[PDB]
Formats: sequence, C-alpha cells, structure tokens
Amino acid sequence: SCYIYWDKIKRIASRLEGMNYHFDEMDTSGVMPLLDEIEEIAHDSTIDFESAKHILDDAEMNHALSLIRKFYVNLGMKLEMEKAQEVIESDSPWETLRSFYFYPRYLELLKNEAALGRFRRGERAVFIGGGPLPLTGILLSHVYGMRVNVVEIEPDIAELSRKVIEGLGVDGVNVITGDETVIDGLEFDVLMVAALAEPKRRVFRNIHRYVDTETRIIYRTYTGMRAILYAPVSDDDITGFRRAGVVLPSGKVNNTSVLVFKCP
Amino acid sequence: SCYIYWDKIKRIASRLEGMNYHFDEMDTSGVMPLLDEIEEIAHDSTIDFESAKHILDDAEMNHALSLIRKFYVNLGMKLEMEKAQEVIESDSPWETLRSFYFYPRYLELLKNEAALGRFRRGERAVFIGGGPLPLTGILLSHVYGMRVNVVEIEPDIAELSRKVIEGLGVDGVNVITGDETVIDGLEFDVLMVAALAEPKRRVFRNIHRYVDTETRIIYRTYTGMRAILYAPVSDDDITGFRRAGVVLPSGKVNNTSVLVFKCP
Ligand SMILES: N[C@@H](CCN[C@@H](CCN[C@@H](CCC(=O)O)C(=O)O)C(=O)O)C(=O)O
Ligand SMILES: N[C@@H](CCN[C@@H](CCN[C@@H](CCC(=O)O)C(=O)O)C(=O)O)C(=O)O
Ligand SMILES: CSC[C@H]1O[C@@H](n2cnc3c(N)ncnc32)[C@H](O)[C@@H]1O
Ligand SMILES: CSC[C@H]1O[C@@H](n2cnc3c(N)ncnc32)[C@H](O)[C@@H]1O
Ligand SMILES: [Br-]
Ligand SMILES: [Br-]
Repeated sequence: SCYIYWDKIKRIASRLEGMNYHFDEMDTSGVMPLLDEIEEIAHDSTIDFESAKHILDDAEMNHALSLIRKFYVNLGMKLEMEKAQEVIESDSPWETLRSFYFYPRYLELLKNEAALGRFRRGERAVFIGGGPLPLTGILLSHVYGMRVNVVEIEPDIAELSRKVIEGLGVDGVNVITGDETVIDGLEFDVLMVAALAEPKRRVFRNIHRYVDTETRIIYRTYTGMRAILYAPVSDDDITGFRRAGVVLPSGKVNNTSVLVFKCP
Repeated sequence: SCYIYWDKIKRIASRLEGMNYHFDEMDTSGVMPLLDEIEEIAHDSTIDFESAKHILDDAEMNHALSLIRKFYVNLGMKLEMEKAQEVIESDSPWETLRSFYFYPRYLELLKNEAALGRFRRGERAVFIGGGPLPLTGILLSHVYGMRVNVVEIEPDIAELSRKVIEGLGVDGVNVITGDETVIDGLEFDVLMVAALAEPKRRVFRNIHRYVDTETRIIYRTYTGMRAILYAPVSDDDITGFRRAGVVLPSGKVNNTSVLVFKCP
C-alpha cells in the first residue's frame, strides 16, 4: 500500500524523536498543536478500520507509533494534573472544570456509556483508574445519580483527586487508594475500567476473580485510526469474558467503550 | 469466552454435516430454513464487528465455520443454476428473474456500488466471476447503462450465462470465458471482483499486473457476523492497492463493497 497518512505520521514522529524518553518534561500549552496534528489523523472518518490496521500494525511503523503513544499519555497526564490543581485553587471550581480541554468529550463519552451500560440512578459504580481529575467518577454521580467509588493506585494522585471532588462539592464520589483488587470488598452494579488502567492482563485477570456473571463491566479502548494514540485492549486480555456491546466514538471522542460479562 | 452463538453455530454445522453424509447434491427447496437460520445469525445487528471475529474466528469454530461456508457457496451456485435455466425456459423472463431469492439484495447492493464507484452511463465495466446468473452484469447494463464484460472461468457456466442474457433481451453484456487474466486484453473504466471470485491472493496479484493507478476497482467481501457466510478478502490479498472507500451493508444485503486503486 500507499496511504497518504503513512508519510504524515512519519513526519509527525520525526518531530517527536528529540523528546523521546523525556515526554514528561513537555510544555503543555506549547505542544497542543502537535496533539492537533495527531488528532487530525486519528479523527479522520474516511480512514476505514482495515486501512488503519494496515498502517498501525506494519513493523516499519513501530517506532513512530511508540513516539506518538508516549507523547499522548504524557500530555494527557500533565493536562489532568494541571487542571486538578486549578480546580482545587479556584473560586469557581465547576466553571474551571468545564474549561478542561477534554471536558466536552467526556460528556459525550459518558452519554455513550450510560446507554451501553443501561445506567440507572442510585446504582453503584466503581471506576478503576481515577487519575488526578476523576471526571468520570464525578459525572457518574453529578449527571447519572450513581453512587461511586473511584480506585487510584498512586497515593499522592488519590489524595489530589479527593481534593478535586471536595472542591466541587460533589456528593456520592469516594476515592479508594489501591489496585483493582480493592473491588473484593465492594458491592456494585457497574464496574468501569479506565482506558489508562494498567497493566491490562493483570487487571482483567483480577477483575475476573471478583465479579459475578451479572456484573456489567465497561472498559475503554482504542479502535481504528484512534489506536495511534494508545495500545488497544487485546483479545488475550479479556479471556474469560464475553463481549456484549460496543460504542464506537465519533467527533473528537477518542475511546471505544466495550461492555463485557464474566463467563458463562 | 462463552458466546451463546457458539452452540447455535455448532448445532447448525452438525445438521449440515449429517446432511452432507447422505447427499452430495443440494436440495435447494429443502435447505432454505437452514439458510435462514444462518442468515438470522449473520444479520444480527447487535453484534459488532470486533465481537463477530471474537466469536467466528475462535479456533474451535473452524470445523463448523468451514461447513457453513461450504453450504453457503454450494447453495448459492445451485440457486443460480436453477434460476438461470428457469429464466431461459420462461415466457416471462424478467418476472422469473425477479423471483430469484436474492434479487432485491442485488438491487440494493448495486445502488451502493454505483455511488461508491461513481458509475456513469456508457462507461465500460468488467465483472470477474459471473456465475450461471450474471445478475450484476445484467444490472450494470439494464439499470446503469454500462457496457459490460462478465468473466467466467467455467466454460459450461459461461455458456449458460450467455443464454440467460439473451433470454432477457439485455444488450451490452458480453461474457468472456476465462480467468481474471483476460483483463489484460480488455478496455475498462471500472473493474469489479465478485465476492465469490477465487482464489483472492492470485486474483489480486493478477489484477495488479494489468490495471493502472486510475482504474476504479470494487471488490466484494464479508465483514462482521456476515463473515459466517464466506471467507473475507484479507489485507494481505490487497497488497499493492489502497482502500479509497467502503460501503457496509444493512438489511438483508450480505456483502461489503470496497473501492481500491493500484499503488502508487
Ligand atoms: N481521569 C480520567 C481517566 C483518564 N482518561 C480516560 C479516557 C478519557 N477519554 C476521552 C478524553 C480524551 C482522551 O482520552 O484522549 C475520550 O475518549 O475522548 C480513561 O483513561 O478512561 C477519568 O476520570 O475518566
Ligand atoms: N452471479 C453473481 C455473483 C455471485 N454473487 C455475488 C454477491 C451478491 N451478493 C448479494 C446476494 C446475497 C449473497 O451474496 O449472499 C448480497 O451481498 O446481498 C458475488 O459473488 O459478487 C453476480 O452476478 O453478481
Ligand atoms: C491519569 S488517569 C489514569 C490513572 O489510573 C491509575 N491506574 C492505572 N492502573 C491502575 C490500576 N490497575 N488500579 C488503580 N489505578 C490505576 C494511574 O495511577 C493514573 O492516575
Ligand atoms: C456462482 S457466482 C461465482 C462464479 O465465479 C466463478 N469464478 C470464481 N473465481 C473466478 C475467477 N478467478 N475468474 C473467473 N471466474 C471465477 C465461478 O466459476 C462461479 O461461477
Ligand atoms: Br431443517
Ligand atoms: Br416478463
């Protein structure tokens, strides 16, 4: 093949090379144009899933994909950290939160997921992988009236996230510091696995041990050209589970959301 | 995993296996219920494309899948053979043609493809893999006003197809007896590759030799749960080509249509 996007990706990657192994040192505002370049390709609806796979699975694309993935995960984390601190210090925390670069995408993503998971008010949700800015947990309660535990493995990040939640005056959202294994001691209707919850294999194998066959489990992943952003959940990762529904993203939303149940 | 379709598919395949033991010759009337059972699975809109490969390509579905695909291709051949002779014998050949089980699907599919391929009246089209009932060729002239060559590898099938065309009074449809390699000797604006043209690898390699980079090429394939019916065209099959458009089927239509151009 001979896709125009091949060269475009290689060119973007060449301008990321000199940041390799040091993407966490990036200036957030300064690198936004790079994210736009990457997302122009990711979000191009004329790229079919077969063509995307052709490009992204090619051995010659491996280093470029690695550069772009490192950039993406580092920019995302830094954007969250920065916004979390801004929200905590703000006189108008909800207005500050609504200005988050990704805020409108999260509203759409969650709308997708609430249909997929048939969320009902008063249901109990657990979200694995909260991060500094636990927006999903927040929305699950604020919009969907669910009762929520957010799980975050890094104690300092967990503490920051609590301050965001409390700053906003949001009720019914608690953060538990721990790994995915903390769900053993919880009772819940819906389990959600962050796009960035890692490592996938260990996480899903642990989840399998705790849930029953009725637990609605939604996990976030990347499909099509959006897989340029981050490594997709693999088939091996979800062994012992059956897929029951998917929402493929549109517009600027990055994640595909997948509903699974523990076998049988 | 633990898909309920697995058992349903295995039971269907058991029935196919038992039937094949007793008869080599298909009983077209008798097997329509089996076809419909298979198509009800194929057409299940609740199963997404990635879930479809998860359930269909699982290693312990190989035997069942191979039986179902053999059934589908053999039934289709026999239905075409039977309808072709019926058309030839009929005092009302168009009315007879329109009773072909799959007829409405062909109209919808061709509409999809005429948009995808920007078909214009008087353009020359080649269709590889005509069959006893060369409906696509017939429609390309009858509806789309194209000048058509239909290619059929089996001389007795090619001969039968010529009689169908003549019975219907359809002009501008010629049948070439030969394999895909006949295209070197033909002028054409658009090339179409039957879903059932085989073998895919050889067919595309030979096409690649004999087309230029401006030639519109549309091939037919099976995606999602419709892959239960027949082996799809792989990305490796189309090495040397780039995808430039895809139409995914709805309703009862089985084929996905893909536009490609030779590189580079
Ligand atoms: N703090 C976050 C977790 C981190 N991000 C999310 C994913 C959010 N994805 C969004 C926002 C943009 C992006 O992730 O690139 C989308 O798909 O458009 C996750 O990992 O699940 C949350 O609360 O959901
Ligand atoms: N004689 C045929 C060729 C054999 N069938 C076609 C495909 C026609 N497909 C239709 C009819 C149903 C089916 O093929 O299962 C559809 O997708 O709904 C081909 O192989 O390309 C023709 O003239 O197109
Ligand atoms: C930045 S958003 C993603 C968050 O998920 C957290 N995380 C990743 N994997 C796990 C896990 N297995 N359990 C709990 N939290 C996790 C990370 O520490 C990060 O803060
Ligand atoms: C029944 S519809 C499909 C038809 O395609 C024909 N066919 C399959 N592969 C090829 C090919 N490579 N070239 C020409 N005709 C083909 C088969 O003989 C069948 O009649
Ligand atoms: Br039966
Ligand atoms: Br008639």
